[PDB]
Amino acid sequence: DPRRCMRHHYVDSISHPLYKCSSKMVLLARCEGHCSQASRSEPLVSFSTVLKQPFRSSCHCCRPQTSKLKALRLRCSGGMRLTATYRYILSCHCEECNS
Amino acid sequence: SDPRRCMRHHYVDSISHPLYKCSSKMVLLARCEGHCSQASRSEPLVSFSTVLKQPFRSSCHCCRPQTSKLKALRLRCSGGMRLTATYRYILSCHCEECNS
Amino acid sequence: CAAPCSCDGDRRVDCSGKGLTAVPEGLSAFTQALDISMNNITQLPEDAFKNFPFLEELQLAGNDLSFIHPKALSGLKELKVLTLQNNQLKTVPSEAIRGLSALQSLRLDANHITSVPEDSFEGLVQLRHLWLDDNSLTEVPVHPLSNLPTLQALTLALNKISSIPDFAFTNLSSLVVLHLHNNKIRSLSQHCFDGLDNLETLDLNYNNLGEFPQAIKALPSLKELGFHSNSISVIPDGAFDGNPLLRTIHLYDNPLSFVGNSAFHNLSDLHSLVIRGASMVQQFPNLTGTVHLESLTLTGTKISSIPNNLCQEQKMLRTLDLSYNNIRDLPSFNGCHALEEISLQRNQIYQIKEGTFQGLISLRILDLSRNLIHEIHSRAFATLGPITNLDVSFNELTSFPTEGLNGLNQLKLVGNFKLKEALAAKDFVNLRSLSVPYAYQCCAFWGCIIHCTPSTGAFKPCEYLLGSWMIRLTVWFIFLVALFFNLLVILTTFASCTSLPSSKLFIGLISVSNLFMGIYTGILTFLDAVSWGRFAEFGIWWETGSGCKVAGFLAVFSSESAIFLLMLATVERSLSANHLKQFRVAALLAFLGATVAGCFPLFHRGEYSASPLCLPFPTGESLGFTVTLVLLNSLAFLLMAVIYTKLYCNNSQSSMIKHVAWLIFTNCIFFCPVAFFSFAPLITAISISPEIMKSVTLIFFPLPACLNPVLYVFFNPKFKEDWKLLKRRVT
Repeated sequence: DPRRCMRHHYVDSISHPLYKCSSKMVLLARCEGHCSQASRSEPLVSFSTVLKQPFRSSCHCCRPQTSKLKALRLRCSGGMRLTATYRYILSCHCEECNS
Repeated sequence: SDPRRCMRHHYVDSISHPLYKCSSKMVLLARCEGHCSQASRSEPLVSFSTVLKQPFRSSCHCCRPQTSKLKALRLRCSGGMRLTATYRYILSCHCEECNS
Repeated sequence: CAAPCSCDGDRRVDCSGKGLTAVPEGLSAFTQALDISMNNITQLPEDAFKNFPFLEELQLAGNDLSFIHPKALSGLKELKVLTLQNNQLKTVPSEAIRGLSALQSLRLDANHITSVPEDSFEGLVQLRHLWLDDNSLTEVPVHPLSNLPTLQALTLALNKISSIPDFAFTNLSSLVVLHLHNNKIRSLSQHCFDGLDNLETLDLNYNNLGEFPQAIKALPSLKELGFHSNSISVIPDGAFDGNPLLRTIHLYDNPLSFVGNSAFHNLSDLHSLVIRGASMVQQFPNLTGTVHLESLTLTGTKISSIPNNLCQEQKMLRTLDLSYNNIRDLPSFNGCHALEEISLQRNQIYQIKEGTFQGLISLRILDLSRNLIHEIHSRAFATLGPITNLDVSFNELTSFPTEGLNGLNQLKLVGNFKLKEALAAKDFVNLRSLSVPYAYQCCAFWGCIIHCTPSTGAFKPCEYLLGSWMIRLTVWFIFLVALFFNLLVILTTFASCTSLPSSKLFIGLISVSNLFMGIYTGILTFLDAVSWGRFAEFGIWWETGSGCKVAGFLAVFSSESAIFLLMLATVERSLSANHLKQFRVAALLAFLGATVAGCFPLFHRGEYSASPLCLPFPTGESLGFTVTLVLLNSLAFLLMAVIYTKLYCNNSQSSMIKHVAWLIFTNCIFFCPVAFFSFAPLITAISISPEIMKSVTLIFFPLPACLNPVLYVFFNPKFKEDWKLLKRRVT
């Protein structure tokens, strides 16, 4: 089944915008897909005069599990390079949005 | 008309006060369940600094209520008592982002 | 949109809350939900919903609807929810809902329906929820109900059904919920619940069942059962046999008398069990299999023993109530790790052993009141650390250990009479509420936020008995004067061998009575001097021993004898203004009566136990002997005044008369102040403080005992000189 929660790859040129720089392409990772579990929202009942949270909602989302902090010095055409950063998703799975 | 779409369903539940001696009542409730065509994703935020804060651009859609109304149920208990139970009745539902 | 509606929503038109008397026109034809509840529509004409072919939900509650045309609901093939409650339908419309094969939920409650036609519910092949409560149905529509195999919920509450016949629900294989409460059901046939294999909830409350139903052995999926507020008295041995998935059972408000021993066993899903009023139960119920209980309650029975394997078999218990039984031996509670509340009041427990309460980490509340416990060891209290409430009251305690109870927040030890020792105040630092067997026990805790129950005041001092440094000085002066002056007068009077006149005679006896009053004041002063600033450990022994009884006798005997002796003196002068023999016999009778009046309060109960001074009328919040005594004293003083008035109007004789006068006067005023303080609740006496009252009672009650002799020794001289003369002449 191709519609399951998987990890895809893309590119993207890198150049420091706040200050002139050169460009560099690195491989990123992202998640995309549909999970088997459905989403539901049921109302709550309470005997108190003051109201409360009206509904109880559950929902699963395809979200990253494991990441690595990396860095990439570039060329800003300056007195020094200023560096960047991100997380390199290595595995992705479904999880509750409100967990 | 896919059976797995984000739609609304009805069910019956029985309401009784936990402490006071009150007669049980059977009520009808609306529940929304299904699936959305749009998928979820999370992309790494490219930050340019020495500190990283939640570098994942998440976008996940969920089937949640859209319009609802508040109705109260008068529960009759032993002797003289008028305990009131309140709940929101779901009128319509759609797919909206969990974060936004 | 149209003038009287909202029409705003996702094809959802709501017009509820208006005075529309008919279905509005001009709405969109794609409306999927119409809400026209709470209006003045009383009749639906033929083809009244031909402009809404795609409608799915229709609400008509709150109207005065009383007639539905057979062809009114035509073309609504997508209708799923139909509500018709709070209307005036006299019968179920059978020919109007025939063409509703897509219907799923139908409400017909709060109507005046009393008959169900046999052709009803023929055509509804997808019905799931049905409401038939708040009506006047006298029987179950068996034949109409055998047409809905897909029904899931059914309610028949608030009706007048008397009995359920055989095979009433023999065709509903999908029903999950059934309500039959608030009816007049009093008999159930054996084969009445056959075919309900998927049923999970059964409600039979507020009925008139006389015997336990044996027809419940046919629902293997039953989980919740309720039959409270019935007339069931006997639960047969082995009742819940075909219901292994039960989780909630309600059986309160029933006159239960006997419960079978092997009746609640082998129920692994039950979580609570509360039984009250089972008078004819004398054995602990068998619970081999029911090991998931979180609250056990067995009170009002005749159970005398507890099985030793109660905690070992089950580890889920949080509360335990076993009051009002005949339990006398407590088994070891080691094993109930999750237990928090224990109630064992109103039993016959006589001892507490070392291992009784060992191994209770979570114990918080303990109740052992009215158990007649008299022996408690120095153990079974250290293992229970987080304990706040400890109720041990109305027992026969003699010594209360104070180890391991430093974490208490509320203690109750009121009712015990053999506990006269003082509790250490350093072991109850965290304590906040206290009640003690004796009033003086609050002195150690409260000073030398606790708010102890006795609430000691002026009459129960903690530091100074007498009070300030003035009354103490006033009572010390009265004791030093009256004793020596009275002794000197007796010695001077009973010296000569010559014949003694009666007028001269009564003086000696007034003196001997007073001498007794000076002895009482001296006893009080010695007691005050012995215990100075430490009226805490000398209070219980004094007020609950033999010293108080002796002191109280002297005060009453001395005070009452003088008044009676003074009455004879006035009559003696009146008669004089032969009879000498009768006066001695009269004096002897007066002394005998004074002795009886003094000893009467020594035998009854609650008296001589109101103040540390042991006086009879320290207010006595005993209203007998006190009130009785104060009224008798007032009547005797009025008679002497009248007699002397009589004599008022009526050399040496003049001197004697004048002497008997001063005493009828010197005495009158003081009886006056004490008696006024006494009548306090009738006039409220402008809310006299209890300290000024105690000070006035101490100063004035023995005050005449010292002024009476000085009016005869040096002040107002009549014959004292002769006495000295004759005595000195004697010496």
